[PDB]
Order: sequence, then C-alpha cells, then structure tokens
Amino acid sequence: VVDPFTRKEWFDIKAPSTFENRNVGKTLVNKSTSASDALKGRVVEVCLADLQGSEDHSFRKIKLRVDEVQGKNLLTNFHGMDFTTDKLRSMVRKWQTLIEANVTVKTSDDYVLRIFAIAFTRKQANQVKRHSYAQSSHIRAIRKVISEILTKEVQGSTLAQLTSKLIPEVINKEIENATKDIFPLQNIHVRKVKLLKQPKFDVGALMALHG
Amino acid sequence: VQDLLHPTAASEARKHKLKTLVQGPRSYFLDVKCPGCLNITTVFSHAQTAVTCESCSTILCTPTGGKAKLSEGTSFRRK
Amino acid sequence: IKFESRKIMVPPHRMTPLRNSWTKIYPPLVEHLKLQVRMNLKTKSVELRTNPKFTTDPGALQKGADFIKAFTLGFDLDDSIALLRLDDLYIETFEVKDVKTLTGDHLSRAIGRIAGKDGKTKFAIENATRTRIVLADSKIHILGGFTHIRMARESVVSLILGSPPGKVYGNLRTVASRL
Amino acid sequence: SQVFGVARIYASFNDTFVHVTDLSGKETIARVTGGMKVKADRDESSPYAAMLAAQDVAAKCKEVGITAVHVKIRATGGTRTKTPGPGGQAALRALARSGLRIGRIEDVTPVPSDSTRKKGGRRGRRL
Amino acid sequence: PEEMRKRTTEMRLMREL
RNA sequence: UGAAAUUCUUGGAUUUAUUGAAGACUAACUACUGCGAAAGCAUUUGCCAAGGACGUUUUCAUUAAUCAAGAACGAAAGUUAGGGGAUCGAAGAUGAUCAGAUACCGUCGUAGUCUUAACCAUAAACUAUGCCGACUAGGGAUCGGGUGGUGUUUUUUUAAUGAC
Ligand SMILES: [Mg+2]
Ligand SMILES: [Mg+2]
Ligand SMILES: [Mg+2]
Ligand SMILES: [Mg+2]
Ligand SMILES: [Mg+2]
Ligand SMILES: [Mg+2]
Ligand SMILES: [Zn+2]
Repeated sequence: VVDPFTRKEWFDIKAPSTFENRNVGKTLVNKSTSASDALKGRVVEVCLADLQGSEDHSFRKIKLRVDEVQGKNLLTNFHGMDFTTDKLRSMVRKWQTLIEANVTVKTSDDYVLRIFAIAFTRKQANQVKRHSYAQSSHIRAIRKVISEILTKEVQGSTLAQLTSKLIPEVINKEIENATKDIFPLQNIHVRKVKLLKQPKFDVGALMALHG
Repeated sequence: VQDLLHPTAASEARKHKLKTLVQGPRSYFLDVKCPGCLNITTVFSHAQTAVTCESCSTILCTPTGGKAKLSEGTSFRRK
Repeated sequence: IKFESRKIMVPPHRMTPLRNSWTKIYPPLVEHLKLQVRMNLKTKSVELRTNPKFTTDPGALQKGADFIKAFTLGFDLDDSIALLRLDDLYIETFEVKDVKTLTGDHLSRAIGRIAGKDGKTKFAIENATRTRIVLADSKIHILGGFTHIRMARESVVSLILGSPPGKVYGNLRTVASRL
Repeated sequence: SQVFGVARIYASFNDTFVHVTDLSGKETIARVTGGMKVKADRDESSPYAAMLAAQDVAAKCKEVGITAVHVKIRATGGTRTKTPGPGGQAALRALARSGLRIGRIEDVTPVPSDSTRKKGGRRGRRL
Repeated sequence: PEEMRKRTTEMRLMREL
C-alpha cells in the first residue's frame, strides 16, 4: 500500500581528503522515525580510477565505511583495498613462479591491518629459457624482504599516510629495488589490504581527515 | 677418429678427472701472500677450511662448493 | 547515445593472432558499428568507445565488446564476426573439473576424446549442433544459439563422463535430423 | 547530474536474477528474475526471460532516479561453474540497449582457494 | 646493436617450438 | 525437470550488504618438472633430526651384490575406544514413475569422509617390464652441483655477488 521510495531519503557520500575526487555518489535510507544508525557502518566499494580520475588505477578498488553523518553528508574512512579479479587472472600466467607474502601489522593509529603482496619472476632481456622459475631459496629470501619492507612502512606511519603511500605505488618500487639483486621480478603489487581491528572512534580524527 | 693410446691434450682436458687415460687431480696448491706480513702460506685450491695466516691470524680463503674463494687483497701464485 | 567505453584485456597467447587479424577487425567495428577502436599497448587491452556524434545504435558498443571477447576466448575471426552480424548468439563456458574431477592422464584423455582424432569429433558436434567449440586445455567454450549450445554441451559432457566417441557420433546424427 | 547504482546479475543454470541496488549494496532498488517474466519453468533460464527482466528493472530504475549502473555479473561459483551463463550475458545486453549508462563491468564470481567436495560423486554428474 | 634483440627472439621461437 | 511433484516461502523464501561460528581443503602458479624405498608429498614462519648429487692430492682398506628365516613402512575401504561432525555421502526412507540423445532424476541423509591410541596388509600397489655390474650411436632441451670466459644485465659510486 506504500511505495517504499516515498519514505526514502537521499544522502551524499564524501570520501577522505587523501583521494582527489571526494564526490563518490549517493545512497538512500528510510527517513527518521534514526537514519544515522542504519547509515553508520555502511560500506561502499569504488574503483580508484573514479576517485583519482586516472585510468592507471583501473584494476584497484577501495572500500570506504561510513563513520559520520552531517547534514546529508556521509563522512567515510578508509576500510580496505583489493584488486579486480580480471587483473589478477591476467597476471597469473604459466611458465613463471608466483611469490606471495602477507603480513599482519598495526599502524601508529592502532589500526591493525593485513597486507597481501604479490610478485612474479620474469626472464632477462637476453634470456632464452622458456621459464623463469626461482629456486625456493630465492623465493624465501624475496618473501622475507617483502615482509620486512611492508612492516617497516606500516609501523612508521598513520592509516592516512598508509593510503597516501598506496595510491602512487611507491611501496611496489621500493620492493623492486630491494629485490633487484635477489632475482628479477615483475608485476610487484600490494594485492590487498584488510582492516582487522579498529581503535576507539575519534570524530576529531575523522573531521581532520575530511578537512 | 682418435688414438686412445695418445689422446689429444685438449680432449683429455675436457674429460672428467676420473675418466682420463690415467686419472689424476685437477686441483693444485697456491702460495698466498698475507697482505699484512707478506709471508707465504700454502693453500689448497679446493680448501674446505678457512685457512688462517699463522702469524697474523688473518683469513686467507673461505670454503665454497668447489674452489675456495681467496680473500680480497691477497696476492697468490701457483705452486 | 552517450559517451561510453569498454575495455577487453587480451591474454598474451592471443596477442599475435590479434595482430595478424587486426586489418579485418577494425573495419567492421569502425564502419558498421561507428565505434572508436584502439588498443592500449601499455595495458594490452582493446578499447572501444561510442562516438556520440556518429554512433546511432545503442547496442553497438556492447555488441562490439562481445565480438572482441569472442576472438579473445579463441574463436576464429569469422565466427566472432557472427556476433556483430546477429543478435542471438551467446557463449557457454565450463571446465572439465566441473563435470568430473579428472587428473593426470585421465584429464589428457578426456581432452583428446572431446577433440577426437584430427579434430573430427569436435567438428561433428559443431556441424550437427550449429555451434562453434573452442577447446582450450581443460576450458571449453561453445558459441551459438541458446538452444544450440545446450545440445552441444550435452554431447561434450557425455564425452567427459566417459561415453565413447562412436556412440556420441550416432546421437549427433539423430539430433541433426531432428534439427 | 549523473547518479550511479550497482546492477548485480546472478546467472544460474535454472534462472537469472537482475538486482539493482545503491552503491553500498544494502538498499535494493529493483529485483526482477527470469521466473517472474515467463509462463513455463523451462524458459526461466532462457535469454528471452533475462531480456524482459532487464528491461523491467531498467524502466523501474529510471523512475526512481537512477541513470547509470555498475555491472557486477556473477555465476553460482563455489564448487560449481564459475563463468556467467547466457542468461547473464543477455541481461547485460538488454541493460545496455535500455539507454541506462553502463559504468564498469566486473566478474565477482565466488572462486574458492580450495573448496569442499562437489555434489556429483566419483563418477560425475550432468549426464 | 638492436640486431642482437632479433637474435634472441629467433632463438626464443625455436625454443618454444 | 524432457514437463512436473515431493521441498522453502507474505511469520519474508531466493537474491543484497555488514559480521560471527564450525570442520575440512590448499585453486590459478601446476609442467610425465622436483623429492621419497614404495604407498605418497603443494599456504607462511620456526624447531628437530634425515637425505641424494656435486667438490676434495681428507680418512678406513674388501668392510661388498643378491637374498629363505626375521623385521620396518604399506593408497582407498574396513574394525576397536575417545574427540569432532561443515561439505559430500554406502545403507535406509520418500516424490515421480510420463518421454530414449539429455533413461536415472530429485529431497532427507545413518556408517563414513577428519583426528588421537591401536588392528587390518589389500590395488590396473603398472614401465601389465627383478636387483647389481660392463659395453654398444648421434642431437638438443630440462633439473642439482662444479669448472672456464677478459660474454649481456644488475649492484644506478665502483665493484663482489645475484640473474641471464
Ligand atoms: Mg620445483
Ligand atoms: Mg655423501
Ligand atoms: Mg606392521
Ligand atoms: Mg567414532
Ligand atoms: Mg599408483
Ligand atoms: Mg644395467
Ligand atoms: Zn699478516
């Protein structure tokens, strides 16, 4: 007897300042009888290309969770990162060794998180062999190097600083430089980020992130 | 065609140590001069031990899979 | 007809055939469909776009992307062109392990049984069922009409489960006559 | 001036769903399935069923205010087939023809790192 | 020279073959 | 489902999103390639011991080959007594029993599948091919080690390593 959208109300989602494009669309929710409680905890996943306006990030997605509401504006915070399935299926190819590492670490903000990084072996410029398999010693060494690097950047930074590092892909270049002597590699990427635990909420630390 | 009694020197050089006409070692001994004291020490080419100069107790070679790697700065001659 | 884009990543083993067949791929896309075609060598993905001032058929972009995708899966160009020509062709994809968990020589023989000697068995299914089949290792793709791909799938699946080719061949004649 | 939703297409063997929701995914805008648009249960997985379902949601979404949708096509996944079927392919084509702007198309099939056993048994299934 | 690259490719095809 | 019906469902099914719990299994990389006496072995990290090959101008000096008796391990299924019990699933039940390419299909599912301490000792346990030793053609691919180069690349100070 009631069309539900007569009672719905629209809200505009705003992204953190760390991303270029704050406008990330809008959502809807039932009008308060409150709308805030249903709104809070809502998670939206969006490609980095839209937020940065560059097609160089076509294969990466960011999950942002709603943490505050003010006057129809939903102030969100970084919640996770992932790759698109097509890109991962593209990288994973025959005749090469896959080296994947994961590390659990807490930022300077007590944000406990888990970083998954992936890399693959590549053949040299003059290489003639079909395959570029790496001996298990080299794989273990590279995995250790990646783990140390990721722990170092995460521990000595805040979550906002961590995202600021994630966007330009500096960590991937650092891994490439560190692992250059061990074995040649390609497609070095921070495959995924999970946010396991959260500290006590601080609306000031969110407003500062949103300006 | 080849003569087994009189094999070519290069041919024998290519073969494995035990597979030549009369088996013999492909290793050798070296006179290594310590950078400090300039004394000479005899070192096996395939040394399995970290040979140390007796006077200065300085590492002259380090063991590896095959031939020992001589320490940097140590002059050597084949004895 | 708004400005829209599609991206279709080309796997490495299909890049070289894409090169030799590019001369016959961009004409139909740019002429009939009035699409803006391009390949990004940096990303190795075929890029198609709608030209708002020129493109007129709303379904051209998606029609073109499926045509590129069909070539990407391993279907010959002319068969892929059928997607541009028609509007009632679909691609069915399934793996051997979905039917039956085959490993080692059992998996190799299953693929050999589907293809048959000199590919005869695969052609037999294709002709009888009016479909095209690409047998990529343990990955099988079938292209054709919806009712047709199901018929080909059943003939393929019977081969995976162990049915000999000879019996499946006779069944193809029966359904072919019904068609 | 351009509002985005998300169009989730679930292409199973015996039916096709077309579900349009807001960006978060909590709020449903319109859910139509192949069964609601066909008289015989055999044709629910038919591409024709999907086209009717896609057109109905496309019309409904335009009424609401949604003018563009991101496509997240998926199959049953899990221990079963991982690629969307023709029902899903047909639904995607109809949505494009509807004039509703297609933002981004990605496959989100649930793929297991390694899964439980498959229902077939040792001898297989799907005779 | 870049002709060396041509030599590697020709060998690569022969090995893949 | 070839079409149905047992089944769930306005007390909200199927689908959507945020979580949580349990028990298994380690996709793509994955290759008759690698390891182990065989059966077998695939997520990361640590500990414990073991092993082939290679290098050695090190040591012992016939200590060796094959093996009734006798002993260790022995896929899957299976038995005893605890634990666990997600999935699939012998047995059992039940819907339908119309139509031959889709002709055995569906739903619930006991024992089992998993684990600890013991039994059982069978496979197309296959290279349908005993173990040890010697000899009898060329070719280029791959895995592990070693030697040689005044070879490319990296170390983006050199270099030395690593990779080719
Ligand atoms: Mg290996
Ligand atoms: Mg030994
Ligand atoms: Mg025993
Ligand atoms: Mg028990
Ligand atoms: Mg066996
Ligand atoms: Mg012999
Ligand atoms: Zn000295």
